[PDB]
Amino acid sequence: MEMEKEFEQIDKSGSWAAIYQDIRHEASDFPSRVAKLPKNKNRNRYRDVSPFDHSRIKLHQEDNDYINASLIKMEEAQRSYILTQGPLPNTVGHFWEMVWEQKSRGVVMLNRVMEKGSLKCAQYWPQKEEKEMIFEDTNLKLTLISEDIKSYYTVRQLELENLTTQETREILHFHYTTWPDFGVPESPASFLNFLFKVRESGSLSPEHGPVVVHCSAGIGRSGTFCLADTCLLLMDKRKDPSSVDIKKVLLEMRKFRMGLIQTADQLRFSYLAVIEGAKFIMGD
Ligand SMILES: Cc1cccc(Nc2ncnc3c2cnn3C)c1
Ligand SMILES: Cc1cccc(Nc2ncnc3c2cnn3C)c1
Repeated sequence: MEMEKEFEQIDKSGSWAAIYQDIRHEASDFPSRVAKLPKNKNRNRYRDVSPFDHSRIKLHQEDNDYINASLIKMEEAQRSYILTQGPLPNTVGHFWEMVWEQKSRGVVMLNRVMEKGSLKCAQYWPQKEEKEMIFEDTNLKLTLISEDIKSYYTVRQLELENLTTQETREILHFHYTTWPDFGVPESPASFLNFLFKVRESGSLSPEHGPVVVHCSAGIGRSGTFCLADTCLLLMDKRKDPSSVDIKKVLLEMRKFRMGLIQTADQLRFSYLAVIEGAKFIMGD
């Protein structure tokens, strides 16, 4: 079926939970043996969210190459993404090592450091220009260059220096600051505006390594971001945009990381975002 009318048919019939459970039943199951080794227990935030072995990102290190991060490679859309958990106190150096080694231009953050009164990820970037951060375990230096605070999101320019080679690179930090502690946003308008700002920066384009995107576990809000982006790109590329099937795209992405889209409310929000986004692209 088309998307917008499949949407109203699920609303009127109140069957979002059944649709979402079907997706969960059909989703791929691949091994995640490296994630479960005892030496990696303090590298995982949640015991039930792990990268598959076949798609995990490997650190260029001979001691321990593990990070909780996955490469989502979308062949028809010609887009790749790295989805990862929010960094932990003992993995902030690994996080920036990955950014460096994978040649990423941008980092997309969809959570606040504290939500619901608890810490959802480490404070992994500097908050003042004159107070830079050094990660001694991976030999990197990170400096805040500039910050632009807007009503729904903040963009930061960061400098990452490999202290071994003295090479430097500019990284863009796109921080969506207004996702509610509970539920999903009422309108997709600010989330779509944010997605378009990431696109306009070059961070999603083939001349760079894959964008790094995270929330707390790296599957819920993060899944919504890449699902909406890929569906909108396919609607631009194909002769028949109504042929784009969001459930099929989501199942393809779940071949590469488990659990993407965590609730039936997040599934409905993803439909809403793609539907509204397709009107703004055109040709409008
Ligand atoms: C606040 C912020 C966030 C992200 C990127 C940038 N970059 C720039 N922002 C404004 N003017 C700029 C540049 C680079 N060159 N020039 C001339 C700034
Ligand atoms: C926030 C951000 C990140 C990355 C790229 C950009 N690009 C620009 N955004 C706005 N005006 C711009 C440019 C480049 N030239 N000029 C004149 C902005």
